[PDB]
Amino acid sequence: MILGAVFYIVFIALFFGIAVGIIFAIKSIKLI
Amino acid sequence: MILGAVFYIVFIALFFGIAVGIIFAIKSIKLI
Amino acid sequence: DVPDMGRRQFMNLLAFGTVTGVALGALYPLVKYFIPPSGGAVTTAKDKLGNNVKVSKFLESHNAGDRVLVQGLKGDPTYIVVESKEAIRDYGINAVCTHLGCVVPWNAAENKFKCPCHGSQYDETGKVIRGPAPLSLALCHATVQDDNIVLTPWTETDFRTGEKPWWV
Amino acid sequence: DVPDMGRRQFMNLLAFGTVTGVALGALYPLVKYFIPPSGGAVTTAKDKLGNNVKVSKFLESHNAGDRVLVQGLKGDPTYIVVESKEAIRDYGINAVCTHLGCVVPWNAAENKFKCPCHGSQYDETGKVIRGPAPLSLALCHATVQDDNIVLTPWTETDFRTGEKPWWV
Amino acid sequence: TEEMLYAALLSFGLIFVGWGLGVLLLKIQGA
Amino acid sequence: TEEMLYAALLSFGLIFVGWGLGVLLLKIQGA
Amino acid sequence: MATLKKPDLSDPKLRAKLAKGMGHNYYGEPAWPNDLLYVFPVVIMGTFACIVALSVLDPAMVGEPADPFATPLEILPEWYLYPVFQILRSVPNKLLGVLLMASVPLGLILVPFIENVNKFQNPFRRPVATTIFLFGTLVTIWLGIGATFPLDKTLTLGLF
Amino acid sequence: MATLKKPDLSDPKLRAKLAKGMGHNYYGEPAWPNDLLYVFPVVIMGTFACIVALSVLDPAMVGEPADPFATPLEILPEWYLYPVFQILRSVPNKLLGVLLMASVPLGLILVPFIENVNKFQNPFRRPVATTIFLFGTLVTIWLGIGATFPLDKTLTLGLF
Amino acid sequence: MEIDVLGWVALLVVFTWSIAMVVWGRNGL
Amino acid sequence: MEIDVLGWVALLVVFTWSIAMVVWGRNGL
Amino acid sequence: YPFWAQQTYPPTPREPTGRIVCANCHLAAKPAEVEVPQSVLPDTVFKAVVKIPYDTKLQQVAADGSKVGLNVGAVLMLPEGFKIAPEERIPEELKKEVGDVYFQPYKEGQDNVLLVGPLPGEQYQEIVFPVLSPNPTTDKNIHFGKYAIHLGANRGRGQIYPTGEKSNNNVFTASATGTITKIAKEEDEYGNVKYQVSIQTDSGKTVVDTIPAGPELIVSEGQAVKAGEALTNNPNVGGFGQDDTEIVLQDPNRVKWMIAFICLVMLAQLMLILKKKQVEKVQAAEMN
Amino acid sequence: YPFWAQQTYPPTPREPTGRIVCANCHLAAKPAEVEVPQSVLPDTVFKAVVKIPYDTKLQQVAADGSKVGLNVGAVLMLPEGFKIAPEERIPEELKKEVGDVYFQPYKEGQDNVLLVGPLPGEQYQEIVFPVLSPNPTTDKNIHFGKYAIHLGANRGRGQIYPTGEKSNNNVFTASATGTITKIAKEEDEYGNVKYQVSIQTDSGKTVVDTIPAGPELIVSEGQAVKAGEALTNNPNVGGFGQDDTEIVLQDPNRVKWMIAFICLVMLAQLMLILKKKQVEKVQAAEMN
Amino acid sequence: MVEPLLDGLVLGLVFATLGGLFYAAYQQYKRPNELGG
Amino acid sequence: MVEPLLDGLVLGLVFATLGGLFYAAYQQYKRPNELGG
Amino acid sequence: MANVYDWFQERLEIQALADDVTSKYVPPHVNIFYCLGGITLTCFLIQFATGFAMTFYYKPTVTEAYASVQYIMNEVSFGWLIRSIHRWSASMMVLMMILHVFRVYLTGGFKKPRELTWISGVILAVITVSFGVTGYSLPWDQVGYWAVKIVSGVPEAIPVVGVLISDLLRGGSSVGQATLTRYYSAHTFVLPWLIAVFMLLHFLMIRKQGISGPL
Amino acid sequence: MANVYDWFQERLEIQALADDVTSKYVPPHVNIFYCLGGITLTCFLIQFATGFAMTFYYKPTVTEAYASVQYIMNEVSFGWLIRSIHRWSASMMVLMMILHVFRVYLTGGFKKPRELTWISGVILAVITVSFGVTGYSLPWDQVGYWAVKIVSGVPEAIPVVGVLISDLLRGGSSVGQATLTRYYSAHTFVLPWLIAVFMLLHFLMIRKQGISGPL
Ligand code: HEM
Ligand code: HEM
Ligand SMILES: CC1=C(/C=C/C(C)=C\C=C\C(C)=C\C=C\C=C(C)\C=C\C=C(C)\C=C\C2=C(C)CCCC2(C)C)C(C)(C)CCC1
Repeated sequence: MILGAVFYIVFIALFFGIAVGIIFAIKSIKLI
Repeated sequence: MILGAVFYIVFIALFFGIAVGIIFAIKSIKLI
Repeated sequence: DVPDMGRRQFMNLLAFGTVTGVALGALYPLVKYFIPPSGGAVTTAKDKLGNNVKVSKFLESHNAGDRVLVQGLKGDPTYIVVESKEAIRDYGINAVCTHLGCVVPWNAAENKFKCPCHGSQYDETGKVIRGPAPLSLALCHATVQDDNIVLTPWTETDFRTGEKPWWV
Repeated sequence: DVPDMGRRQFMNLLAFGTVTGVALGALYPLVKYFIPPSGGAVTTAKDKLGNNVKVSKFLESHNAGDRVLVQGLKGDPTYIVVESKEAIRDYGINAVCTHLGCVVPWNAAENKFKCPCHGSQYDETGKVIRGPAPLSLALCHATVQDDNIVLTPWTETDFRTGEKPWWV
Repeated sequence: TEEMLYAALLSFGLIFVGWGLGVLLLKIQGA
Repeated sequence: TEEMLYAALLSFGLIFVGWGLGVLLLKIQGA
Repeated sequence: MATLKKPDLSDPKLRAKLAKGMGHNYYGEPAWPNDLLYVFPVVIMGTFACIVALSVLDPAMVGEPADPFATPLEILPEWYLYPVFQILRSVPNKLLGVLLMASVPLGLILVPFIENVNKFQNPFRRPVATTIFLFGTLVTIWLGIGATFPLDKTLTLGLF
Repeated sequence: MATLKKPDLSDPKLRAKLAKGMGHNYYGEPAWPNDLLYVFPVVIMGTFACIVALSVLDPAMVGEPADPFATPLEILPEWYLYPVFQILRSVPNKLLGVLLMASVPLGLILVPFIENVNKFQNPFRRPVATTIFLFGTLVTIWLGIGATFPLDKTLTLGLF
Repeated sequence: MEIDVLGWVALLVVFTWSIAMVVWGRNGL
Repeated sequence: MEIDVLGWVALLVVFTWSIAMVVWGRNGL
Repeated sequence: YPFWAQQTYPPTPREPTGRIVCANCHLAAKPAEVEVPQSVLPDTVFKAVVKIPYDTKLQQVAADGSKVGLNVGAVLMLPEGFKIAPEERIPEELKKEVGDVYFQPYKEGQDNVLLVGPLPGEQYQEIVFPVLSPNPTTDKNIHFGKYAIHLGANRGRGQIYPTGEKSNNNVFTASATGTITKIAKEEDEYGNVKYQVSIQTDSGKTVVDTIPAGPELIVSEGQAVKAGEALTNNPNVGGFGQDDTEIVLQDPNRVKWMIAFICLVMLAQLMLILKKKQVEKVQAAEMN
Repeated sequence: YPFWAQQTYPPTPREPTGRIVCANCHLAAKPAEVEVPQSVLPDTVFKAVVKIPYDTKLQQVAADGSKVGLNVGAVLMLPEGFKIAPEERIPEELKKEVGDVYFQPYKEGQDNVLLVGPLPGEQYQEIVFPVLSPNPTTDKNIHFGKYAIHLGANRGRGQIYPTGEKSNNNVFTASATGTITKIAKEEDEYGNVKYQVSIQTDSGKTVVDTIPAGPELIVSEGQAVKAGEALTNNPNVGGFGQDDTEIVLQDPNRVKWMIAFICLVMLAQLMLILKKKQVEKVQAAEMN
Repeated sequence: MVEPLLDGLVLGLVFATLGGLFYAAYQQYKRPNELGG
Repeated sequence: MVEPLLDGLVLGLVFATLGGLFYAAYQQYKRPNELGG
Repeated sequence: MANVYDWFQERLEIQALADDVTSKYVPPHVNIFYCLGGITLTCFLIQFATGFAMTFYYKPTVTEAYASVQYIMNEVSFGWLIRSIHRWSASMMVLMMILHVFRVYLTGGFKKPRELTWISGVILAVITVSFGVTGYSLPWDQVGYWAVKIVSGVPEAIPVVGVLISDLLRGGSSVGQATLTRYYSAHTFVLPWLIAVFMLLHFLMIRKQGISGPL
Repeated sequence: MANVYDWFQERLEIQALADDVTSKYVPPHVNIFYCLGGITLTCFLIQFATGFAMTFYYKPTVTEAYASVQYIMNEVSFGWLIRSIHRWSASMMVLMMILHVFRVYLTGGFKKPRELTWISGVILAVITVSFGVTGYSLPWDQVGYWAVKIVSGVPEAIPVVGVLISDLLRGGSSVGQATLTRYYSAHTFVLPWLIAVFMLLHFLMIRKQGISGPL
């Protein structure tokens, strides 16, 4: 459970990361 | 062949008969 | 001069009546088609593998209290009880529980068959003890003939309940 | 202030590119699924019924000029000629006509195999004599071993035409 | 090969007989 | 019967996590 | 912002439909691209991905070969059939339980007719309904779990 | 009399279609009852009755069980495959005959494009077409019969 | 052994009669 | 013996992320 | 002969390919037809005509060497439960068309597979079989349906004996290659003429080649045409045929109800067209 | 005992119904659990815990009559190619949890069907099996997949001997009906106490009824409760259990590519939603 | 095999149909228009 | 058998869904109309 | 009553449907041969019924296929009829179709706006032939077996893929059980769906553009 | 090029189609739960593909059914995957469907003009369950076999017909080969067609009347 919970938080946090990151990379080269 | 041809002529003639017949039975009791 | 309503309805009925005629004509053989061919069209017991239970070393390798299944009639699985002075009981107890058709196991503990499916139960000859199974297990006549076993339709009356055999 | 055409096309390509990504990903195992499992994964002749032609009274009950089919390799039907001083010819002639795959009958009259399907023909060892069959019949190595028959891939060259065995 | 001849013969010819017969009905009725 | 508990627990709860996470994206973007 | 179009309530043809109970795809955010092209493949992909994942992690078992002479003790229908199966074994009358089975579809057919007395959608504005529903939903989950259990702790669910 | 409705050639919407090559179900006798209700069941019943009759008088045979080691001499595809089968055995090149096979569909696909040079329907007002057709139809019937024959009286059809 | 023949005649008669009834039915061709 | 666990986590993460992307995608509920 | 097929190939005259063992020895090829009715009711006597055509006013080579006419043979294969009609039941003209043929079954029990001949060419261009249709109503593994009939018919003596030796109604090759030496013309007190020939030089070469009498020779003196060839011409004016056909063992009940249904249909069509006409009428009052 | 199952039912401990032959002699019923992991990689040592719970501080009837504690037995059925881990490979804590158990195979070759016990109740409430997963990559009729595991676990001595005779850990009936006559209390120099009882009047009636020591009697003097009944009470505090479970023999390649695909997906979803946002923008310039 | 009855059935209808087709094309090519295209 | 993972999956989603359903019904029953029915 | 028509009319605008059918007229250049299409269809619907009928007794297994066909003829009530009808209506579908093509051509109905209708037709034809070829070999009789052996081999002529194609076609290097399994799927599951999709197009385009014009 | 869009636009009025899709809007009371329907469908399409996939290896014969399933798992490339997906997506279809019903109800979407949409839905549900029940027993394993034995017996309770019904259901008095044959026809041929007809109605009526209104 503990290990799963770690990997899980990292996994999303990681993708949540990619998302936010690529909004702004996409927003502040004015593609969005 | 001969027998078939007889039965055949009779068969249609018979139904051709019913058809014509029932037009007029139907026409001269004014259903048509 | 022009046919009145009710004269159409007459010519409707006629055409659409004879058409239905054709439709039913065609449907009939089709319905008969889907209704399976009856094997009842126009006895000897059998083993799981399909072998004709020879009574010689059946009497031997099974003991007393023992009761082992056997292809009955309609090929239905039918218990055959080994008696405590082992010859065969006269009659075999058809195993198909009477509720929805699971093969009923003999629980030699509570001496009593019990359907594993929904919970019906039976006594040591068949007679229903619980439900949702309506009636009791079927039966048959088991002889020793040609040293196979010969099962016959239990045509006589239900020796456990009195009157009619609900099955035959 | 509002993204220009060509910046949409960039975000089109990106999304519709990665989607295709998923689609192909999913398609792949499915295509592999329909492609049959290879039996080649990781010899002894056989009869119609599937029995291992024992050479003892095969040599006997078949004569000389006689040539009877036998489950070859890939289970393909393979003639085996009985020689006029009967031991076995070294090699078996695979029966599958090379056009579209009918089993070719030996016409002992015109001494010459003839595909009944479209009309191809072959000589008394295999070599193509007519069409629409492109190449000639395949072959193999037939020994007497353990008193069955052992067929082996004809790996060497086509002794009837010179160079390459078109099949192996 | 006569089972065939009858069949070609008749499939062809009976077409014209049914046609004629229909046309005929039409005349006795008045189109 | 614990293979189940995890499954009920998680199917239920992770819904709220994805919801929250989405809402969150919305805030950092400005709806 | 989102992206929106308000109902043109001055449109006779729209109003004529709102009247009948169905003008509702005339106003809102545009169906295309917005949902169809862009968020659909999201839903379809997610649906698929969860199924593949589940299929890899907890693949399909293969059971024993059928045996005409041997009914497996512990034999159960699929899960969506527990409730009905439960019923069928806590109703000593064979024929009765079968009708109780049939009345699930038949009953569900009759719902739109009954509940048509009024014409509310929101369940808060329809007490009686929302209640008989919650009661049914509950009884159904109850009967369902009941099948997981041994025959006679089944209804009591083992706690009374 | 029959029953008829002439084209309203004053209807912009109709004319607009006649222009495009398709106003033709706007004028004539009414499709219903006239044909659909009354003469259809005639066609459908007749179709069915001839098939039943044929099926009773000349029922289906059952052949020998398949034998991997024994190709039946006198083996033929169905009749609608004779022509192609004929071709396949009078073209010593394997791969060629296969393309000749394929070109029957492919060719037929290309007909509307080619014949679109002009826009006549009646075949009398299109000589070249009607001719290559009659020629094909004939060659096809020829190749078809050819398969009924022994391999080498096949093309000559046995009379030259 | 010629109900066998009345047999085939039935076929020829529906073929014919069906065509005939279509043509009649649609003042047809 | 816990790629077996990363394994299940992948599932939980698409379930979560798919919901999350729908809600985000449609300013959703 | 038909009975040699039996002798050599006991369980059946045809192989899985549909061929018929006869063609193993009668290597020539002339046509064979088989007409039977399209349908037979059950338990009925009907005719099955096997035709074995060949030019009547020509002759062939006999055993010794003579020049005799020739006979026709045939194996017919009828479907299960078909058999030659019991003679009480064969009508009169039929008895006559059939003649003095012996309808010998291919093996004990197989009454639906009949050997026939040798018979003399000129009376038996055509061979009538009076056969009787089985009855599904009584024999209960016989069904109504369509079933196949197979003919193999021969005429003129063959090319190989049950022993394996060649006959004299074929042509002979030449063994090896070389220049021909001698054309004798033996005729010992028994086993008559025996043209003896041989070849040479090349390499070793002296092998002897006997050629039974009856054939021609059209290879003369000198010569050296090569590895086994030509020297004899083809005496064989005989040959084997094959045919196959369909026959429907029909149940009159099937036919009766089919005829009933048809009539119900034609009737229902007429009834519809009449209805249409009656509508074309009420319609012409809506034009005006 | 586990080894009596083997003795009496040699080819397998379970019948086609899934029952397990044990329950033929241990007629009581208490729960049995079996936990194992949800998935095991191939060629891996993992734990399989068999639980056989019962109230520790109570006791039962021994053979003679005493009042002894009790032991736990069990047959576990693992799937094909599973077997007890080679001890070199069992890690340390595991060795300890397992204890002094003898993992006796049900028959020669069947290393995946393990008999176990009799062991003493109080240390073996729970029984660890250190087992090793097979490897489809090497043994080539072993495949990745989900497979069933079957437990039958007992505790407390049983009710019937391999000979057929009853034990003393059950209750006794009464043979026939009548009024009870005598309650003796034998104890010959060997085979100790032996309460002897009998019944009567009715009709004939005198049949004798011995009842081994260990049970109670709660039928007293006088009495006549009828055809075989009551007289003993139930000594048995034992009983048999059963469980079944699933285990997935997983291939890490399957998992790896599944994780890869998922990521490709989440990525493609994000990429679409981003695209939508970029469209909601070009759209807000079409409102105004 | 070759199914004689069916094969004759084909040809019969093929020729009969091509015939009636060209004949209806003619009947039209000589009585044209009617109604205004 | 009983497929624990699936059975928990059901309940989890059933309850979660009924929940969100009534909750969206509420969120609406208290912020009504918007736009004019 | 409680007017039923009204019930449906409130909700689904049932009238529109009727008004759409009764607003269509059939011009006078439309003759009997404009039936060949509807008949080819009628022949198919018969295939669909009798076909499905036979799925209740036919066994797509090399051990039982032939025997089961025998069962249908001999033992199943009206089985001889259902199957004979299937066989005849198969041939009449292919035929009526050929005739349907003849007209279309000699009517120039494939021209101008309708070349897609013609294209789809050509596909329907290829499908219909595939129905034939696959069904032919299901009895696993001698003729049907050797048919499979031949046609399965034809794609091997094609150079790069061909073999790969043929193996999909027959489920291995050689005809066998795999082949019957796949031909059965083809005949009873794949081709019915394909043929419905394409009949649906054919018909939709026809209803849209109406019948071709006069000659 | 030679404008392709124009090509189609001349003939089929392709634009109309587009204009019909892009003229539709989705109101704000439509939330995530308005997906449960499209997901239940998505789950089905997956059934349709993986199902058909398995028709290329599955053998509906008591001798070979069980063995062939084993073949799919063990020997067919990705067979384990295709079949596991079939099994999971079956359960997720039934589930997502139940959820889809929950919403509809607690949204009053079955009311007023849309009671036929609801009725059709109830039929889709009965069909979908029949898919389940029939598929369950195709492996001819122990659980599946006894399932068939039970459900086939249920109709016998019904008094006049019942038995006659059950015999059609199982192809005789007893479960056996006939039963597998018919259950196979049901699962792979009948129920897909039925479920398409009724999904077609469901969807047509939805497109006609649009989504229900706000709360
Ligand atoms: C005398 C008999 C028939 C004639 C003269 C005929 C003629 C026609 C015509 C002219 C059309 C084009 C309709 C239009 O322009 O709107 C058509 C279409 C069609 N026909 Fe018939 N046909 C006949 C029989 C049948 C039969 C028996 C069927 C059986 C199902 C059938 C099924 C169809 C179908 C499915 C279409 C699709 C096009 C549409 O829906 O508009 N036809 N036919
Ligand atoms: C966020 C996801 C989804 C939402 C919010 C949603 C919502 C809706 C709505 C509001 C309608 C009614 C349309 C109207 O009023 O005109 C509808 C219909 C429909 N939906 Fe979706 N849906 C979703 C996902 C899906 C998916 C993934 C599919 C997959 C095929 C699908 C297939 C359908 C179908 C076939 C209809 C038939 C009614 C019509 O054609 O108008 N939906 N959905
Ligand atoms: C696969 C998938 C899917 C499916 C899903 C499902 C199967 C389900 C879900 C469902 C969900 C989505 C659920 C939800 C729920 C929620 C809830 C249950 C709610 C609750 C809350 C509360 C209770 C509230 C509180 C409050 C507030 C917030 C404010 C006001 C006040 C108060 C306090 C009241 C989706 C579609 C996602 C997408 C794709 C993928």
